[PDB]
Amino acid sequence: VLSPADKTNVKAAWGKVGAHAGEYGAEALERMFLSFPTTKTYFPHFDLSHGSAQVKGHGKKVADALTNAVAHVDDMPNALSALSDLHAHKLRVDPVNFKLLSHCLLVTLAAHLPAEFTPAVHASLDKFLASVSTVLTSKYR
Amino acid sequence: VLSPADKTNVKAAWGKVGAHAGEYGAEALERMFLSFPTTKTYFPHFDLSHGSAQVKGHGKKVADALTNAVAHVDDMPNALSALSDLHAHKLRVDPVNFKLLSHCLLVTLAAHLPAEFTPAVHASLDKFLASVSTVLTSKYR
Amino acid sequence: VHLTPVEKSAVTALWGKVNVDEVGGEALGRLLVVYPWTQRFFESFGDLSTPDAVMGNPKVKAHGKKVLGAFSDGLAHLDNLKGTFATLSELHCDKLHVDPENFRLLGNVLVCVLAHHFGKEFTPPVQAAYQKVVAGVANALAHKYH
Amino acid sequence: VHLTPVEKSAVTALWGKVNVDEVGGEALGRLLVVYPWTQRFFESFGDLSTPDAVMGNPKVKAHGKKVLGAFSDGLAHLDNLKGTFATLSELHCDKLHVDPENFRLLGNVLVCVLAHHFGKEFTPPVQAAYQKVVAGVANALAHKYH
Ligand code: HEM
Ligand code: HEM
Ligand code: HEM
Ligand code: HEM
Repeated sequence: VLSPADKTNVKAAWGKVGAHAGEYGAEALERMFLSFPTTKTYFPHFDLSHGSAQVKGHGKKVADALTNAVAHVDDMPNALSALSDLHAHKLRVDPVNFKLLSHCLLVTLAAHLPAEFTPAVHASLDKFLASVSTVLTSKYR
Repeated sequence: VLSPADKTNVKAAWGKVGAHAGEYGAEALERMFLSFPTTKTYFPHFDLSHGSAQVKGHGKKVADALTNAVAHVDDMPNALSALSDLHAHKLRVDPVNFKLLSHCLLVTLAAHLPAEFTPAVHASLDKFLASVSTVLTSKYR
Repeated sequence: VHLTPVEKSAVTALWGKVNVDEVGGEALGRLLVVYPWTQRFFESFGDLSTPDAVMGNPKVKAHGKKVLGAFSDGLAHLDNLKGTFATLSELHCDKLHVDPENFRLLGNVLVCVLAHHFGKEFTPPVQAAYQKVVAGVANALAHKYH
Repeated sequence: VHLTPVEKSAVTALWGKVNVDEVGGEALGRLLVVYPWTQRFFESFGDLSTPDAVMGNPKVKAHGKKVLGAFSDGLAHLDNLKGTFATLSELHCDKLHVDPENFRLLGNVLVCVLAHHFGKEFTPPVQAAYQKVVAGVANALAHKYH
């Protein structure tokens, strides 16, 4: 479970992310589509070429959802309600894929945050991403 | 999450297991060790031979915890608090292995409950074993 | 793939008593019921809202027969699973867009179904042989993904 | 796992810029901190109660350098991962009793360390190549388990 130390670590790092939320989200998606090609099976309607404005736009939306999660780190289930249902009953993304995006989000963060990506912040962030994914796959069945 | 029907299916299925709970517990463990050899790394001190008094003994303990979980299905976390601490702080079994044992338990019940293992019961039991695994992994980090 | 002659004889002997029609519908039906998100590819099948709807659905039974029929074809060519499933692998990726994880879920459901149908015949060692087969088939179907 | 000529080259080019001593300590230390249950194999390393205790632990560093020195040897022969790691695979199973899943956790932690270390140099294509390598090493190391 996210402890107070976890919550402050995530808040501080995301605070550093700041206005780069969108671009980091787009970068994470490109790293995911490249490193784990199977995740592409969920975006057959996307222009997935290098530099795609469609991937960029989506990256911003995924970024905004996470900023919102951080802002409601105390009650994520009620803040991520609509999205959980979306993924559970409309998108139906196999749960295994959330681990892949989370890994790619961590790598992107590590590549951009040299000062704040300490072992402890790394632990908090990983825990946070697992919780977000838990909230998003909570209504699958 | 566990719906009333789920709780009802689990109880019906498990009640039919009855006094055979120990034996099924041991069979699932044996099927696990053979199908997934990597699980044996946590039992280096065990006699893993077919018919081992030690596997029979451990199977009975696992079966008892499940029978107890079924009895307090509505309050599993509190009911399994101490077992959760044990795994989280002493045994430290990687989370992935819980899915392997759950699968083998399900295969064991299928092989022993021809009439009871319906698609609906199958789903309920899979959800039940998933909640149990989640409870037992709640305190890892 | 990597099966000891004893394991190969095992898988073979048991499969010869399998009626792919029955077990096919059973396996695909249970997949959709136990792991509901897998229904994302079968909206055209109609009502899959309840276990009874899924199990009695004619298209579900039909697709189950086909899938298990292809699986059966893989068992006759255990020496060349990748070669045998090459076409199907490209097809599931490029045309159907099926996340390979699904093949793994179906493999596990099938093992449960064989256990349920055969009872005591489905011994722990026979199951281990089938776990390798099911994993090998899933890997052969996921090999052309890109 | 299969590495294409570009992937293999991306992997070794960058590895040449890596300080195995430093990176070994970072990776193994962050492993024990991020996934606490891994500490079960290192109870004799001393205090590992906190991130700073883990990171500054000389035994952790000495061990990180050793696992990465072997990893480094495997990278020199990307086409022979299984053979290169066959003996260590038996060791980790028979003598050490280490669950192969830990090899995968360390793999992903390593990729994070390389990203943190190299920054923008750790591009998406370079990461994709490392992900294949890291999965290949874990598979080679788990290959002799029985
Ligand atoms: C870290 C968790 C994730 C977050 C925060 C997230 C967030 C979002 C958001 C904000 C949307 C848009 C919903 C709307 O229109 O209101 C969405 C759509 C979608 N997500 Fe997720 N998502 C996550 C993980 C995943 C994963 C792992 C995949 C699959 C690899 C995925 C696949 C999809 C797809 C297919 C769409 C539809 C995109 C489109 O058609 O425009 N998501 N997600
Ligand atoms: C279905 C979930 C599980 C349940 C209900 C469960 C139950 C138990 C119980 C009741 C015990 C005995 C505790 C005692 O001695 O007081 C125990 C011990 C243990 N469990 Fe778990 N466990 C679960 C899953 C697993 C899995 C997946 C593994 C690893 C493959 C595992 C490995 C162990 C080990 C190594 C011990 C110590 C046995 C010994 O040294 O004698 N458990 N577990
Ligand atoms: C042992 C694994 C499997 C085998 C051997 C297999 C085999 C087949 C075959 C032979 C076809 C027809 C191809 C054609 O001629 O167009 C097919 C179609 C299809 N399969 Fe797979 N399949 C497998 C697993 C899966 C799984 C797990 C799912 C998803 C949950 C899936 C979804 C589909 C879909 C969406 C179609 C198209 C059905 C239609 O045309 O109405 N398959 N599969
Ligand atoms: C990239 C994967 C890894 C490689 C290449 C590797 C390599 C090695 C090597 C070279 C040894 C020394 C063997 C000897 O003394 O002859 C060793 C020992 C050991 N490894 Fe691994 N290792 C890796 C990952 C792991 C992981 C993930 C863990 C567990 C979290 C682990 C736990 C151990 C332990 C407990 C020892 C014994 C250390 C001692 O003697 O005190 N290893 N490993």
